[PDB]
Amino acid sequence: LTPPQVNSILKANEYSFKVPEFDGKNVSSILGFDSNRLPANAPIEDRRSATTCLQTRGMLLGVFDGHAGCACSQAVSERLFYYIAVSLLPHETLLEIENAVELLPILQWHKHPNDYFSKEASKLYFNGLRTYWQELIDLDIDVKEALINAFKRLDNDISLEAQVGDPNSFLNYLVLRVAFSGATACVAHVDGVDLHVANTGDSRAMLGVQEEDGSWSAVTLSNDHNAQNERELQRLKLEHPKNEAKSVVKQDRLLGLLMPFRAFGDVKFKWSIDLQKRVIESGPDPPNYHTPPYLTAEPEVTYHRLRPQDKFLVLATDGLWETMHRQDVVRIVGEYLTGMHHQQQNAATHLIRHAVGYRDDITIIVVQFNSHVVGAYQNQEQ
Ligand SMILES: [Mg+2]
Ligand SMILES: [Mg+2]
Repeated sequence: LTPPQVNSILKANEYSFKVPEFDGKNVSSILGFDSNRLPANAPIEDRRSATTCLQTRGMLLGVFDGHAGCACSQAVSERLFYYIAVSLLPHETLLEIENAVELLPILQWHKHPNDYFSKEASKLYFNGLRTYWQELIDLDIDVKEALINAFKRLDNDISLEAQVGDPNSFLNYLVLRVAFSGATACVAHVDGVDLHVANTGDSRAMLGVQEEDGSWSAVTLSNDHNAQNERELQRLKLEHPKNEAKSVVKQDRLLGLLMPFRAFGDVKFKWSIDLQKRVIESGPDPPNYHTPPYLTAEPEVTYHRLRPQDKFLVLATDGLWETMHRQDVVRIVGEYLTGMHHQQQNAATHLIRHAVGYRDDITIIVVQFNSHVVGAYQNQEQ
C-alpha cells in the first residue's frame, strides 16, 4: 500500500479499448474507453463493466459501488446489462430467442482479464432472464423507460431468488449473499449521438465539454442519491408518514445507517421483518423501521445528445469524487487526452494517480467520443 505497490496495482488492473477504426464505413461515436481500479477493501467491493450491444447499435458502460461485501456489486455487474439489452429488444428477436431455446449473441463484453463472471449461477441467472423476456413477449421503444424497467426487474429478481434459494447449498448461499449485500449502479447507454445515463446511488457520471477557447467545462449527468441531495431528502420524507420525517434519515444516513439512498441488494431495508427473519433461518452466515419499503434500486435517467464539443465521459464511484472537485477531474482528463498535461499511458490510470497522489475503493471509466463522427451525425440532422 506504498506508492510502488499501488503503482503495480494500477498497471495490473489497467484496461483500454479502442474502437475498431475501420474504414468499412463505420458509425462509432465512441473513440474508445479506459478503465482502472484501486482496492481499499479485501475483495474490492467496486466493479466495472463495459459492453457493446450485438443486437442493438448502442454500448453499455457502468460502474458499481458495492457495500457489505462484493456479492451484490459482482452480480449486478454481470446481470444488469443483459436485462437492459433484452429490454431494448423488439418483439421478433425476443421471439426467435425464445423459440431458440426449444442460442444467439446478445452482448459482447470488454472485460479486463482480472474481472470475472459467476461460476455456478450461469444457469440460474439465465433462467431468470428467460422468464423476463417471456414476460415481454407476453405483451417503438423508449430507452429511458427500458432502463428503469431493466433496473427494477433485476432488483426484484434478486429479492425473490433469495426467497426460493436453490438446493445446491452454494447456490442458495450465493442468492442470499447477493440479496443481503448491496450495490450502487451508474450506467451509460450510448447509441450514436444519444447518451442515456441511468443512476442508482452515489456513484456519478460527468461529461467533459471543451469550450471554444480550449478551457474545460464539466456538466453533471447524474445526481448523487445521498444526504447532500435535497430533492432526494424530500422524496424520502414524502414516501413515508409525516411522523417519520424525523427518522427516515437520522444522521446523514438512511435510517441512520446507509449513505446511498438508492441501491440494489440491501434487502434489510426493503423486506418486511417477518420475511427477513424466516429467510434467515437457512445458511449460517434497523432503527425506526415503521413503513418497511425504504430503499429502491430505481434509477434516475437523464438524456443527453452528444455534440462536437463533448469530448469524453467519466464514470466513477465516490472513491474518486471524494478526493477531487468535479471540474478538476474534467480539467485533468481533458488536458491528458488533449496532450497538454505537460504545459507551463491510460486516461483512467492518469486520473486515479491524481486522486491518490486513500480511504475507499476507486474505479473509473473514461469514455472518449469521436467528435468527427458525432459531428457527422449532427450534419445529418441539421
Ligand atoms: Mg463501496
Ligand atoms: Mg465507494
